Amino acid sequence: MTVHFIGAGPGAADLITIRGRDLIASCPVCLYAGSLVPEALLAHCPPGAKIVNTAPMSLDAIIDTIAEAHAAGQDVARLHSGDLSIWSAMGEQLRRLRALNIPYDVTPGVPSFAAAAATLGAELTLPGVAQSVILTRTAMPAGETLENFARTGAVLAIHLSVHVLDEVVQKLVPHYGEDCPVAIVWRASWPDQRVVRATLATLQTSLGAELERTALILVGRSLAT
Amino acid sequence: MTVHFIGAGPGAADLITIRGRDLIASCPVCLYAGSLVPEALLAHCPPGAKIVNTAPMSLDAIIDTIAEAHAAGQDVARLHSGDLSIWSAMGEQLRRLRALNIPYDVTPGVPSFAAAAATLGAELTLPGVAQSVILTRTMPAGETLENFARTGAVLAIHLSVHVLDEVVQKLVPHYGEDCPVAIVWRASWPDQRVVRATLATLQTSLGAELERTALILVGRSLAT
Repeated sequence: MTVHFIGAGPGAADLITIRGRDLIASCPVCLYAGSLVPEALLAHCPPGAKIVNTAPMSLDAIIDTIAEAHAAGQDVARLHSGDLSIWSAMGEQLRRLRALNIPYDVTPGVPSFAAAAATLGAELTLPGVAQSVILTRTAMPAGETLENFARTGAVLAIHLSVHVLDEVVQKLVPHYGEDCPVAIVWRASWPDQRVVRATLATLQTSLGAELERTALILVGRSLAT
Repeated sequence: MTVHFIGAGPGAADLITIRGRDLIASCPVCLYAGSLVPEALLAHCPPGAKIVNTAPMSLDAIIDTIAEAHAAGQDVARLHSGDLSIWSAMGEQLRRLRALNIPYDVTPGVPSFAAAAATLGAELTLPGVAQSVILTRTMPAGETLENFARTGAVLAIHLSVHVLDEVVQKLVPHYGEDCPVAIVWRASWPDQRVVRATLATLQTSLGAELERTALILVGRSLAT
């Protein structure tokens, strides 16, 4: 047996990869990270599959469940939302699996910044304007500061609490300017999707009625309309 | 009709999204950007499709071709490798299309950095180590090697094998000579090649150079 870590993508069931879909279809055990993974993907699980919601489970119980599948020789479709390379929390699971010598592989998914850019119809890189993209969130490691990032002029993709938005704006404005385009996306790709396009000066006044805490913000001239 | 911009992913045909494959299957015209789009995806094109490699074509030639499909009322699958949000040249094309009131949408794909990290079995963001990832290539004013390196973020750098020396020398001061690094050629392709090492030992470890370009991933979070 093998544990197959799978990037489920941003939310829409048709934005999983073909490989990921095939793997869900052929595993008798499926461990999935709660309602961030659309239940429509669970329809691909073969009959016979036991389906396990890891979201309210502890790290220890997740590993015990994988261990009992491993003892039974049963493959696992381990679904995380988005892509596995960023903010999946796959690493701590991998470290626990290497300590038990349970085999695993990784199938990449669509990251939410890509899904966000697609909904906006935007190429983030624009010759002359920006050729780089920085992915980050708001204890951050030593040199990982908004100012350090803002100095580059790169397109920024920041995962954040709406509660700290005011600080984010203050730190970016000296670098990018009052009038710099920014776009906020909530629940990218879900039926529920909301998209606000604004400027740094006008972002806070352009959040209307939307009460959700976490969002993704994209900042740069290449986000102009 | 619509022009459907589709992220083909890193190379393997099964790394396209469900939606992308379905869109290729439904478009009587397919404009694909070079042989970085796998043959196996082209086999999803419908019977009698007009299939055209856009890679040697100028922007005007690509737009003319699109206009021709628009006049016939024929959907276009515009396939680019990776994801369209980065280094796709979609932006210029979208501008020309808005000019002509030709409708389009965008389907995201899997970018190469994700594919490369996957074959390494790496989460790049690990608590207390790295919470940022910089996607760059070897340029606008502030986008220098030094300005990115001074942050300590994980770096995903699409580069020419020939400047690899120079890139390494500019990263050592910020990342340390023993900092983990990996080179990936042709991520997800049947012939993909990977070398994992350290900044100081990468060059002795290299071996066969499958292509003149490659993607390097730099940071402690690679192996830790």
